[PDB]
Amino acid sequence: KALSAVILAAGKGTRMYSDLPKVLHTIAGKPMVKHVIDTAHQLGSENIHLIYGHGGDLMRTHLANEQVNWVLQTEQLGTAHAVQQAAPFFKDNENIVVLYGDAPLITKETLEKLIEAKPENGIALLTVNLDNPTGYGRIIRENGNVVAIVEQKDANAEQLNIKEVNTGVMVSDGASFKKWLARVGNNNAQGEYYLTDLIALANQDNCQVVAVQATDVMEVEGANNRLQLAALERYFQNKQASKLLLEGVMIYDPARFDLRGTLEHGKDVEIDVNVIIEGNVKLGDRVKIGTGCVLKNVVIGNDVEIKPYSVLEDSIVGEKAAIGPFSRLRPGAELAAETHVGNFVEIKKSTVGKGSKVNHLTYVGDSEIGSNCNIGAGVITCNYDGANKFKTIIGDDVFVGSDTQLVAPVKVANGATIGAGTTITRDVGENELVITRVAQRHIQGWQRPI
Amino acid sequence: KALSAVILAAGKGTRMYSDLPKVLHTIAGKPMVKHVIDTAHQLGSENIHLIYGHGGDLMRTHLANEQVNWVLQTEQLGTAHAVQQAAPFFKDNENIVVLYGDAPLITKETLEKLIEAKPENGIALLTVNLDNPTGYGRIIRENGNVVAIVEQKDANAEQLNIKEVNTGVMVSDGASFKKWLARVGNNNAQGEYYLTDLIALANQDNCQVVAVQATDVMEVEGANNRLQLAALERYFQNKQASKLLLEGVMIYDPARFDLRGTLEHGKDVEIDVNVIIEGNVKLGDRVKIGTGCVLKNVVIGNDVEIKPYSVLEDSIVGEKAAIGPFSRLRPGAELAAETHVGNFVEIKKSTVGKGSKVNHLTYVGDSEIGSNCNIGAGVITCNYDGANKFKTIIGDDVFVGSDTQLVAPVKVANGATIGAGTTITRDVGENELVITRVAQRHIQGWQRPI
Amino acid sequence: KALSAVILAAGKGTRMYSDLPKVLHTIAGKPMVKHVIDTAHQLGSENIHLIYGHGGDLMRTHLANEQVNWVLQTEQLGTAHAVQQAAPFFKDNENIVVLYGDAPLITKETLEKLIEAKPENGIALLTVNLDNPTGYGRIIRENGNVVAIVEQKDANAEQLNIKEVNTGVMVSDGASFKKWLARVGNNNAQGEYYLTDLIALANQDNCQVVAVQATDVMEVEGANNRLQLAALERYFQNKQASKLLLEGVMIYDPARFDLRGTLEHGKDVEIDVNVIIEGNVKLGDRVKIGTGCVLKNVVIGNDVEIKPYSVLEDSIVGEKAAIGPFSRLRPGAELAAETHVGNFVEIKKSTVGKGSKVNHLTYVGDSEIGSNCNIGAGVITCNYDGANKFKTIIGDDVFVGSDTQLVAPVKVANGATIGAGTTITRDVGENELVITRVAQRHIQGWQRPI
Ligand SMILES: COc1cc(C(=O)Nc2ccc(NC(=O)c3ccccn3)cc2)cc(-c2c[nH]c(=O)[nH]c2=O)c1
Ligand SMILES: COc1cc(C(=O)Nc2ccc(NC(=O)c3ccccn3)cc2)cc(-c2c[nH]c(=O)[nH]c2=O)c1
Ligand SMILES: COc1cc(C(=O)Nc2ccc(NC(=O)c3ccccn3)cc2)cc(-c2c[nH]c(=O)[nH]c2=O)c1
Ligand SMILES: [Mg+2]
Ligand SMILES: [Mg+2]
Repeated sequence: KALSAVILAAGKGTRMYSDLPKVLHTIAGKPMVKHVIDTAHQLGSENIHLIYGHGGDLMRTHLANEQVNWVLQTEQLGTAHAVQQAAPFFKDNENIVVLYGDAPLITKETLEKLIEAKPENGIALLTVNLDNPTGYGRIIRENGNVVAIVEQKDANAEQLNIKEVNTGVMVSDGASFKKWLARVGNNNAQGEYYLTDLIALANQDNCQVVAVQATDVMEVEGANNRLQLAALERYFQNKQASKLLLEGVMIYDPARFDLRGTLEHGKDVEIDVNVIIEGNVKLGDRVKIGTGCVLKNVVIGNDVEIKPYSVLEDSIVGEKAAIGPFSRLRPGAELAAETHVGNFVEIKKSTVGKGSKVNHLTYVGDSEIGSNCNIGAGVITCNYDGANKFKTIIGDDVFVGSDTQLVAPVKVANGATIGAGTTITRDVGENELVITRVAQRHIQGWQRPI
Repeated sequence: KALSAVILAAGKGTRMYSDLPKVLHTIAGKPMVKHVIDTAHQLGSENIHLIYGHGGDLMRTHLANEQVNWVLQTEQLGTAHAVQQAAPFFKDNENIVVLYGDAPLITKETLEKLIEAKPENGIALLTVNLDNPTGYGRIIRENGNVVAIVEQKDANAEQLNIKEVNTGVMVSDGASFKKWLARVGNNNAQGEYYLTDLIALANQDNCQVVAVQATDVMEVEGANNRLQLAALERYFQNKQASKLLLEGVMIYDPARFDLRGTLEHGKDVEIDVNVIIEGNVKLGDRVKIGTGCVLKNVVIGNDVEIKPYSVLEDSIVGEKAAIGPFSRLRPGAELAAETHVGNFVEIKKSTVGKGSKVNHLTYVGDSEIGSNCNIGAGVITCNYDGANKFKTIIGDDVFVGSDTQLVAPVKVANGATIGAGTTITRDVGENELVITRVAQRHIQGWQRPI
Repeated sequence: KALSAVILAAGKGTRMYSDLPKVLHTIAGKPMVKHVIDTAHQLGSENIHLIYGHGGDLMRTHLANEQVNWVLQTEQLGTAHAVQQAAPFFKDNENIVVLYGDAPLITKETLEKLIEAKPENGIALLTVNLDNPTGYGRIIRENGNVVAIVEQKDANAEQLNIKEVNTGVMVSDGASFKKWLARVGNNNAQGEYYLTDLIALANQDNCQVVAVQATDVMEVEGANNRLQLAALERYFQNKQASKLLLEGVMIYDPARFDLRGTLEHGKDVEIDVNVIIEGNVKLGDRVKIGTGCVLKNVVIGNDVEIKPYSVLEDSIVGEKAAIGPFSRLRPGAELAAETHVGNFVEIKKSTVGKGSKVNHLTYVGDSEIGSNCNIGAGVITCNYDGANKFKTIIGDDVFVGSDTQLVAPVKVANGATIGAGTTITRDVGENELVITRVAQRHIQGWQRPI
């Protein structure tokens, strides 16, 4: 049968001490709630009902593009009251999974096992074993089925030793949710309508409640502060790195590796310590990444070596190219195959042709460089004052001498040669040699003040 | 009643294999003994008696500014002999706390609980539970009070299983210290006068010895080598990062964060992995720090973003400024609000006015730059040979073309425009345009040697 | 008696998902098998028989210089079949130790204890205790001697609780290996000739099998995938850092330190977080290394400070020199005593004389710089097009003004002074002052387009 998801995300998150609502704080560069919405989407949810309240405006701006049904809960009357806000949109013959925006590491595989175990007209309750279950609702099984969730304050000596506890995550059909939520009361110390009470209501109706144990505790762990958030981040990062290592990526130290998006990789990829991968990154075969690199939204061809402390963003690098150390690729940098980018070099919105080298103390911006060019140390592409970034065009096999200024708009045709310390403001012809005529004063017997 | 502290710091620290005495090795950029002196100061100690011996000269130069009473112990005759060196300066009606220069993580909160529990004319002994208490003096309690500290070699089978052990940290009044220290003998295998013996002496006098358990084992842990020192450092760093995370600082990875001084922060501050904070650092609201940054004695206004691999020292940064990646702020760098400092840029002892940009491959030293200036790539402020760093003055709304040399002493007035590749040695007037007249040799049909 | 070693290294290593055979994947910059060959060499092995099969060509190219006897096993018929391939080369009266190319952390000290315990005409079997010994061959001792290795599938309830397990590492004389290997059968579920069977064969001959327990489990741990390889790497790195810390090296964080070769050090050396040491590195006394540095095949004299994010390779640095932050030393960089190399500076195959400073945005390549020179910001050594890296010679006490281009081949004699923004193509005489005569157009009342 069909499936829809409900995500609780109305929490203030007071203990984060932030202007952001609780669920917008990120895990691996992504808001906590976005992990949940994506997991719900990978399950095949027709609808994803997002229960929101605190920081409504911020939720809407940060999650504007999410395919969710925005359900405002004006008052936090309890988790059952929150689910009931979305209940008029539940299809009677569809399954509904209840998730929490601040417990983001819940897996598609655990939820699939939970949905699968759900008995007809009953509930599938997600449970977990804790070494210290103190404070949590103990799961009581009788004839294999969950008969009660016994709270810490109510449990007897024997029940206190039960390690299996309630996570709040559950699956039931829409009609059963509509029916039971209308029957939840708030007669307890907190005066709240608890979704927990649906287990007692199911048993009252002689409907079966089946327990499904989660793989890891960290999957159901919520973050109430930035310390807990950091623990979720380390667990998530270690999980991503282990999957990569088992896929054949040589990550020198999985404890000093960060993936904040997606990684597509070839075989024999080597990633040194303190590397950060952001957005959508694709590495070809035998790519080597040196210590301290940051790759954001990049495409790296086969056999590329990125030497230490290189920062690349919205760039493309061709096969056998050599980058770094200390290279900066800014958005629009397109390096063809067998290119060379060295230390203290900045490339921005420029194309660099096959075999070309830009190895030292250079700025290349809004330029087109052909194949087999030699861009000398200290070369800078610049503009006139009041200009609107006008473009530098360099053809094939051009030599640009050290410390030359290329003043855009300007073209340098194939095979041209530019001498060191030149100011290029006018177009250079095919095979034109341009050298600066220097005037110098020479004074003999100049005794230095030493 | 009043309080004074005694700190034992006469140890050679042979196993550190250093020319430094034991207590001068640092934890979080601060000598071990300095943590103890600061803790003693935060308690409200009138006097802090520093027992020193080994590396006396080095102790005096490294701790010249400390408000302590320098007490030389010429021979290490034991911990009781060391305390007795300071005993003539103990006030009879003041409390005395005994601390160790090589056990630096002892907290003010633990010591406050220790002082509070001290019975009149008695001792408050600091204790700790160990999973493996092997080698340590077992605490024997009878009617709630400490009757003996039983050494490993003397303990019976039942006593060997006692997990509560002696830390050496204790509080008593000055008159009781004077009285008991004069009664300590050295009749034992080591021939030393042990401060431990004061517990047996207190009981002999029918004075009460009360045990106070420490929060963590690491608080009372001593460092005898650099491996143990490193373990204290990791524990201390993790403790600082957790406090920050609970205060609302987003530290991406607390295991890759280092605070070596003090941090003052606003709300919604984000600190990426491998960031080092040194000296006195103040961050405004929503400051973002990219991976690999080093901030030493800096003030950062609200909404500043520091991009990866930026190194800042003795600098001030105004609100909404953008720094890095690969920026270097040296002492005296003052960036006004909404400024821009980019890759491979070095700023030293210079002021940079509101909205001004210095985005590439530039050195700015001993300069004053006004508001809304554009400092082109490759611009360098320099001096003549034999000069004494003479100062560059740039007014408001100045354009400085790429690869220009500003030869100090020199002034460039408001609205001036300097063309690329210029050598400025003479003052530039308000709205003066200065461009280089270039001479070039152009040779057609120059076939490159390829 | 004499000793020879046999190393099993014929494995495909399918779960690494690599084009490399299993044993060539590195630990601390060295192939797994190379650690084993080096350990075997430090024991005093006359011969090291390398059993190889999978990726034969790659094994031979990567280990071309190893003093081993290359033994091809065309089919993996079992570990006993592999050892038997080398058995015709075993001396009857020499000891033979059996090692595994994919279990690289085995120590010389453990193997020495194993050889020592070997009874005449018997076997010394290396064993280890596991908390969970599930799947491993349980060691059965009777009268102190190993009577059987009981496999998981065969063990009774009582035997399943035995924590002591077989590692596969063993020592026996050559004649006993020849005799027993010829008697190993393949009658088991896998149809393989197991070296394990030699224990049962030894007992059949009334020869004694003595168990020797390894120091750590990690010493005998094999790597079947890159995740396991990463765990071996972390254990190895932590082991190297602890030895260094106990030797007196101040490593700020041993969890963020990497040694991939050898380190020779003086006293009071300080190494900050995220430092990588590669090849053969020698540090003098009181060397300080800032965060993020990479030192490969370097020699660093006493009292040198390397400031953050500096990358050095095949270089020599004299005493009291100051390097970084953001410095790049490329192969052949030789810095004399009391030199200064600053941010965004690249030195390649050049000598830099005593007291000389190269502090900003500079490239120095194929140069000889004398003593007490001042190399201004933006200075670049370059060549003509079609040149073959021709060399720049700078004498003593030379001032080179900011943004000067030194066009090789060229000499600048003692005491010469070069003004800022100069192009040097011709030799400069002793005490010659060379300054650029500039031509400039000055336009008054130039209103900027703002
Ligand atoms: C952040 O938005 C919300 C979150 C939650 C919530 O209860 N989240 C949550 C649930 C369970 C766990 N689980 C664990 O941490 C756990 C469980 C078992 C073992 C170990 N750990 C964590 C977070 C409830 C409401 C919400 C409440 N009340 C209302 O009225 N409206 C709402 O939206 C809102
Ligand atoms: C470094 O200067 C000194 C230090 C100490 C000293 O004993 N320090 C110390 C004391 C206790 C601990 N505690 C633990 O490590 C511990 C305790 C319980 C559980 C776990 N860990 C550590 C260091 C004693 C003298 C000194 C000695 N003798 C003299 O004659 N003069 C002196 O100054 C000098
Ligand atoms: C990689 O090359 C090989 C390796 C091995 C091999 O068996 N290696 C190995 C042996 C023991 C362990 N030990 C553990 O992991 C361990 C043990 C006890 C406790 C904990 N861990 C690890 C690796 C065998 C052959 C090889 C096999 N068969 C053939 O026919 N030819 C060969 O070369 C080849
Ligand atoms: Mg320049
Ligand atoms: Mg120039």
